[PDB]
Amino acid sequence: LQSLQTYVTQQLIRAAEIRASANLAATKMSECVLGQSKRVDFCGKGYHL
Amino acid sequence: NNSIAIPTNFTISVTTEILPVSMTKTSVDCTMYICGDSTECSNLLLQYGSFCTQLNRALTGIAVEQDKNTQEVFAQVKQIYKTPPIKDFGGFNFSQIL
Amino acid sequence: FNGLTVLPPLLTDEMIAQYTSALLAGTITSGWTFGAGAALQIPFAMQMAYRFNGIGVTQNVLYENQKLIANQFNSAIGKIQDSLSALGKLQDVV
Amino acid sequence: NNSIAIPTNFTISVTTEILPVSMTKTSVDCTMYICGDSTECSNLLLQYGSFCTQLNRALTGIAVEQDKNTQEVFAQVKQIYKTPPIKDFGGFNFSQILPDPSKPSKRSFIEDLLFNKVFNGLTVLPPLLTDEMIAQYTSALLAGTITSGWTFGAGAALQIPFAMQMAYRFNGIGVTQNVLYENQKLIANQFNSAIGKIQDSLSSALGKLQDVVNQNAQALNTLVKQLSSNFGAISSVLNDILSRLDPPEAEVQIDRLITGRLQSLQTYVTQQLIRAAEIRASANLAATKMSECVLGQSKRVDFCGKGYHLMSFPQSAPHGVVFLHVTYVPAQEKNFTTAPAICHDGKAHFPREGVFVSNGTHWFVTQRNFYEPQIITTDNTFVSGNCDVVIGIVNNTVYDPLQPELD
Amino acid sequence: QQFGRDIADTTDAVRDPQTLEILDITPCSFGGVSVITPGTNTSNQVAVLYQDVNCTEVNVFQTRAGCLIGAEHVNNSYECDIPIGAGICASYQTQSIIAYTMSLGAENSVAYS
Ligand SMILES: *[C@@H]1O[C@H](CO)[C@@H](O[C@@H]2O[C@H](CO)[C@@H](O)[C@H](O)[C@H]2NC(C)=O)[C@H](O)[C@H]1NC(C)=O
Ligand SMILES: *[C@@H]1O[C@H](CO)[C@@H](O[C@@H]2O[C@H](CO)[C@@H](O)[C@H](O)[C@H]2NC(C)=O)[C@H](O)[C@H]1NC(C)=O
Ligand SMILES: *[C@@H]1O[C@H](CO)[C@@H](O[C@@H]2O[C@H](CO)[C@@H](O)[C@H](O)[C@H]2NC(C)=O)[C@H](O)[C@H]1NC(C)=O
Ligand SMILES: *[C@@H]1O[C@H](CO)[C@@H](O[C@@H]2O[C@H](CO)[C@@H](O)[C@H](O)[C@H]2NC(C)=O)[C@H](O)[C@H]1NC(C)=O
Ligand SMILES: *[C@@H]1O[C@H](CO)[C@@H](O[C@@H]2O[C@H](CO)[C@@H](O)[C@H](O)[C@H]2NC(C)=O)[C@H](O)[C@H]1NC(C)=O
Ligand SMILES: *[C@@H]1O[C@H](CO)[C@@H](O[C@@H]2O[C@H](CO)[C@@H](O)[C@H](O)[C@H]2NC(C)=O)[C@H](O)[C@H]1NC(C)=O
Ligand SMILES: *[C@@H]1O[C@H](CO)[C@@H](O[C@@H]2O[C@H](CO)[C@@H](O)[C@H](O)[C@H]2NC(C)=O)[C@H](O)[C@H]1NC(C)=O
Ligand SMILES: *[C@@H]1O[C@H](CO)[C@@H](O)[C@H](O)[C@H]1NC(C)=O
Ligand SMILES: *[C@@H]1O[C@H](CO)[C@@H](O)[C@H](O)[C@H]1NC(C)=O
Ligand SMILES: *[C@@H]1O[C@H](CO)[C@@H](O)[C@H](O)[C@H]1NC(C)=O
Ligand SMILES: *[C@@H]1O[C@H](CO)[C@@H](O)[C@H](O)[C@H]1NC(C)=O
Repeated sequence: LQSLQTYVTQQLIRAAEIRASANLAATKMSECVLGQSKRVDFCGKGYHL
Repeated sequence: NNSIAIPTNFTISVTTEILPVSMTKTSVDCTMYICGDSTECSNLLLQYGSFCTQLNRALTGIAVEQDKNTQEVFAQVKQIYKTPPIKDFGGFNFSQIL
Repeated sequence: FNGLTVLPPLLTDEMIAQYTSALLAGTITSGWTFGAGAALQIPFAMQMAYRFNGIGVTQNVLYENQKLIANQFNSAIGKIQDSLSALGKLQDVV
Repeated sequence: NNSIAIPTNFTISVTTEILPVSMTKTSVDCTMYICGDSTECSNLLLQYGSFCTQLNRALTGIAVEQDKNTQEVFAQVKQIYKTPPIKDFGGFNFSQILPDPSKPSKRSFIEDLLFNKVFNGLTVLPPLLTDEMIAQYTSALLAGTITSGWTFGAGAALQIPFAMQMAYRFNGIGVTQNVLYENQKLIANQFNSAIGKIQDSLSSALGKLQDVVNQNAQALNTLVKQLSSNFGAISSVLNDILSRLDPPEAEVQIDRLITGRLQSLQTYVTQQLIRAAEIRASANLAATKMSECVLGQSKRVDFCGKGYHLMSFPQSAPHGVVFLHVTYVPAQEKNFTTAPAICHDGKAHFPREGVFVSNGTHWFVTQRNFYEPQIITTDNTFVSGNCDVVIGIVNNTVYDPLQPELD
Repeated sequence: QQFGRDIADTTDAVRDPQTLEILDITPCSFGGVSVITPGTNTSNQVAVLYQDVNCTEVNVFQTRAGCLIGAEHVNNSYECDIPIGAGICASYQTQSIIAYTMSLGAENSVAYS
């Protein structure tokens, strides 16, 4: 039971990080692909096309 | 205090950025893992309350948000647009990503 | 395994690729208008003129360096395959 | 190669976004939970060191974080602004969202709908800011954004007529002021219609906020219900074991209950820590959205709603915010023929701010987002080079204003 | 029906066997005890509140957070110093501990026309 509980806790902690990454990716898809971003270094290095 | 430098040319550069969006949706049955389908072990385990229900619920929530991540990243278009057969794009050649 | 199962993802790789294709086609054809409403077509050269105007460069630069810019873009796209033919951030997850 | 689509009309659409900002503050007591008025259990519990200062510390940290979330999201305005008694906003009607002092807690219609739409060692600490204070924060934010525009976020509030503010916003999107001023009544009418339609849709949904409440409640119920579990002992109750067995022999049987309850409490605290991390991320997003969509416009696409952002209004919810994003959605497009440049007298011309279009015979210059044909003159056009390098050049005439009037 | 219990199987209502009358069950007040200190560097005059305890069963002030003893409620309003709850918080202003409702800020009526 303790082994299973440890596994589930690390799974929750990893899922939080993956959700942060997915939220960033959705932001990038909205802002760099559906438009042109003035934010520097957000959509690559140099002025974004 | 009176020097400026103006570029006279430019370069078009392409870079790659890689981001994860989802994991594998793995589920574990607490009763079968803890006891391995023996009746007396199951009877002794069910004295422990609802640990197994809690673990199952946590894993289910993980899987549901795993689906939600992909859905929110990729479903940002209503229609399904199509490229016209003619590829007149002013000289730009998108044949490697289309 | 011992009571362990892995569920299939709701969206097949096929439909994810289809979303990516739809986004690519919308960007190439309609510019950025398709994210704010209906897709409105525009020739690609004029859309690049808009985008040069967006970074503080007059649009004539594109129209008089179109051939050079297209060649640079094609070469830079070609270099990506070589740089790929890396993904450690994805492999670490699995 | 030579076809463009340009909108001729537009629609103002208001869309809502709900976003959790906090969760209920709770505390537990080890002595009352594990033992519950039993000296022998308390004597045995100290054998485990300080496993019960840490749980209280973790829960206290969660509670203080919960207060800071609301403080950051809402208390972003230094003063409390008031709307004037007389409300002439150029035809716009904010009576649905503006707070009214005729009911309870000075709430608004939509806030009222939005609020209607949703023991043994345990305590639920009250939140620091009551609903009335959050209500007057939101009312101050609306009053500031209605009277001053975005100037009250950058310093002292500077009053400006509402129509002129909306013209500023249109200019920010990329549409000239005359588009606002020539059809102000239509814009006000469809804004009012949309803000009534959101009311209707809400009257008949708010699941993101309910999920947090449900999940916290079920976690607490599991924690309570875990008290009646035997954990491999004689019985669940601590009296039925002390009052029926020899304490030297019932000492071993107490330890099972202590260990089980300690595990249950630890699991509860760990889940609460993870959930608090998630709720804090959501609150940070809400604070950013407030500062960027309410205290100004946003050029970021799909950040303050679908479409071209104009302005936003916050509304207090039971444990969150509700943003009413109003956006400019172009519609009724028709397709013309374009050209990158105009060659006149062997000289290349480019549009100063628009694009060259043609209805078949004549050529015009229109702005990119709204159809407004103009005669191609030297005032809205600049010259660079000669018409032999640009591909797609067409031929026509460019009008110089001085020549016709001089002679 | 002898006795009644709600959710969490808490026996909350019983009928006496003599009169056949139905009654209520309510646990007597339990809660925490928290001190409100202005810091030993400044003074030693502390205050105490008892969370969600009616203080008829404990100079004295009653709040939604509990009953606070040792500080005098002032009907003035200041900026928050030591948070307590329910919009009420305490400070150390002249010489003694005072408790008041929070001030959100100054009022402005912007000259809109
Ligand atoms: C600006 O840079 C481009 C390349 O980035 C230069 O184009 C090269 O010019 C040389 C000599 O004229 C040729 O040998 C190369 O083949 C050209 N490269 C490409 C990709 O066409 C260009 O000369 C530079 N200067 C100006 C004024 O454009
Ligand atoms: C876009 O690029 C691709 C590859 O870089 C071009 O495909 C090549 O086309 C030539 C003929 O022009 C063939 O001889 C090659 O075998 C093709 N290579 C492939 C398919 O890998 C393609 O022609 C380019 N697009 C245009 C319009 O020229
Ligand atoms: C732009 O759209 C608005 C409404 O979306 C049009 O106004 C409508 O006009 C018709 C006929 O004149 C009326 O029956 C409707 O009641 C109007 N609607 C509203 C909301 O006022 C307007 O005519 C359109 N403009 C153009 C140029 O087509
Ligand atoms: C602004 O809108 C509100 C509600 O949409 C208007 O108040 C209602 O208007 C209707 C239609 O005339 C009346 O039947 C109701 O009695 C009004 N009061 C309510 C619903 O409480 C309000 O009149 C509008 N503002 C102006 C200046 O007309
Ligand atoms: C954009 O303008 C073009 C210009 O003709 C339109 O193209 C034709 O439109 C008719 C009208 O229904 C269709 O029947 C044809 O199939 C279209 N294509 C041709 C003739 O090749 C196009 O429909 C316009 N699109 C919009 C959305 O207005
Ligand atoms: C394209 O638009 C122009 C706008 O000037 C049209 O030119 C005028 O159209 C009106 C409409 O009846 C005529 O009365 C004028 O005599 C036209 N010329 C001028 C100088 O005003 C033109 O007809 C339109 N073309 C099409 C195919 O609709
Ligand atoms: C735009 O105008 C120029 C100037 O008239 C055109 O160039 C002429 O083209 C004709 C047709 O071949 C020749 O007979 C003339 O000798 C050319 N003159 C010059 C000065 O170049 C040009 O063809 C026109 N472009 C279009 C697309 O009509
Ligand atoms: C676009 O395609 C048409 C199709 O014949 C062609 O006539 C035209 O020249 C092309 N545009 C450019 C800029 O070459
Ligand atoms: C601490 O005490 C010193 C000496 O009385 C005083 O000057 C200082 O202001 C105090 N710090 C506080 C009250 O934060
Ligand atoms: C507290 O007790 C008093 C006296 O028993 C009673 O009048 C009052 O309603 C109770 N509750 C509050 C909030 O004062
Ligand atoms: C404060 O003023 C209000 C005014 O209505 C009054 O009701 C209240 O009793 C006063 N309290 C004190 C402590 O002066």
